[PDB]
Amino acid sequence: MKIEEGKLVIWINGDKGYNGLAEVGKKFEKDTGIKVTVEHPDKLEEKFPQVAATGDGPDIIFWAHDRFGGYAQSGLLAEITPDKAFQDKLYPFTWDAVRYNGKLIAYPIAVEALSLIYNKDLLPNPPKTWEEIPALDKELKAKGKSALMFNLQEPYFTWPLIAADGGYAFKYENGKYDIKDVGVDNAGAKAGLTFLVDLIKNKHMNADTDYSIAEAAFNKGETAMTINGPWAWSNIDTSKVNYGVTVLPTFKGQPSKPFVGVLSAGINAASPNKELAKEFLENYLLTDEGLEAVNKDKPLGAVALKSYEEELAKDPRIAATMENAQKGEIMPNIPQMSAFWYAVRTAVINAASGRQTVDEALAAAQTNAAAEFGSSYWTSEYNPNAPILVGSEVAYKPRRGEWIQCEVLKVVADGTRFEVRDPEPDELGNSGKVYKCNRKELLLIPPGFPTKNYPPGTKVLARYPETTTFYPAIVIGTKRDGTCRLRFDGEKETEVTRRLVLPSPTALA
Amino acid sequence: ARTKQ
Ligand SMILES: OC[C@H]1O[C@H](O[C@H]2[C@H](O)[C@@H](O)[C@@H](O)O[C@@H]2CO)[C@H](O)[C@@H](O)[C@@H]1O
Repeated sequence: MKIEEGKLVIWINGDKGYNGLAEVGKKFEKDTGIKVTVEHPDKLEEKFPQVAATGDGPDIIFWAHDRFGGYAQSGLLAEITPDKAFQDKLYPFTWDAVRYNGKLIAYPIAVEALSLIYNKDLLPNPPKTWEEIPALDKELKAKGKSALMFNLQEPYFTWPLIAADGGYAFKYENGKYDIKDVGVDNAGAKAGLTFLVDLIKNKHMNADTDYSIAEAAFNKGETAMTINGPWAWSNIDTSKVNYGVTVLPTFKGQPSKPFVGVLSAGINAASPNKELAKEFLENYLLTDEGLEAVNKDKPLGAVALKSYEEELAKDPRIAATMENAQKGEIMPNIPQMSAFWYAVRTAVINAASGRQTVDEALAAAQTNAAAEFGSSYWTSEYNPNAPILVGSEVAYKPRRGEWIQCEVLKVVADGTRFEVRDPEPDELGNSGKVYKCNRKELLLIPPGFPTKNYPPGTKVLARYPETTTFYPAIVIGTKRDGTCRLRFDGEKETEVTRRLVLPSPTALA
Repeated sequence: ARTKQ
């Protein structure tokens, strides 16, 4: 039998009620004797596609419905098999969200949407427009408080604003979404981000604000507002803030259009426990007690289960959540969604940090929102390995331990194949020599700013000063400005900018 | 590619 056979392994994002779900798992373990293990790994959304297929990976995966279409398309999720008596217990529209090519590809759980969360003691009346925020912050600054603070590292949070005035993702054309019609480069979109960029220029927000930093700012009462979803209410209650939840601010007289997502559970197609996974989902989780339990840890939002939604239905927070949901649009689920998210995330972090003008970021964002991309076989907790698309820069390991820097000209066969070119003039071409490689012959050189440093002792491939070659090296320490101090093998110590210090594939063996 | 030494 396969190693995964005989038990269940669940994956869920770290901001949901995985402890409340562990409870649902205990009731199940008890009734069947089978073991259930709940995990909340980092960047699970990117690891699932690389480990699920090797025939391994978790048995159940929880994420917003937007990424499920790509998994189903690639054959990583199995077609679920609920009868009609069960299909009736869920809201017909939540089933619509997890359908791909007329096939049900996952069990829906809840409808979640971002709302404006505010402090009542600090702000008895919240602004209705974004344009009131710049003045609201000047007023609040005199008392040592800020007006707004939310995650600027994840595009999902800024999207509501980028969409209010006309920005969209993919156009819903005939009976479908035209991937040839991206709307992240139109004036509607540019006007929203430009407004966001200005808020930062005028010191109303700092581009370093991430998720953790904002949550604390609001829970300690350092800021009057924040834009988050239902799952965040658990921590606020635990704190002191006397808060409220209402509609998002308008922009240019238009409502903020938050992308609406349906948390959903998928069943891995490689799994030998598809039938134990169904038992768990239909009889234990999607039950009044099963949801009530997960809802208790961290609020789920508007639940797909009709009978239990009758409870939260009257809750004002759910009311606001559904209000904003009705004003926004439901995320698509085509395979191009992950490429799309990588492009916008790249454009938002860049425009906000000055590294790129709004025009430049969004223009490129439109160029890579539909692009086919691949990922490197070598992964690292310190450096991203995707997405590798045309125009990307990488470290290539010639068949002929030196790695040369190359540009990517073509991604083919679903990202399992590339055609890279060395830009330095070669005997066969002054434009550069071209090679064909698979996923193990290269490492992605992240184009954006670095996020994590390498612990001292880490083996890496750094580009040597005045060369286009990456040589083996050992990390001594990281200089504050970010820069890595390194001892190069077979030669003072050498200082190389972090952007040129990649993980070692050899060490990763 | 450009090399060392
Ligand atoms: O920001 C990109 C990200 O947006 C959405 O992810 C949300 C998720 O749906 C929420 O439930 C919550 O966990 O916050 C996430 C963003 O931090 C998309 O669902 C996701 O695929 C996309 O990468």
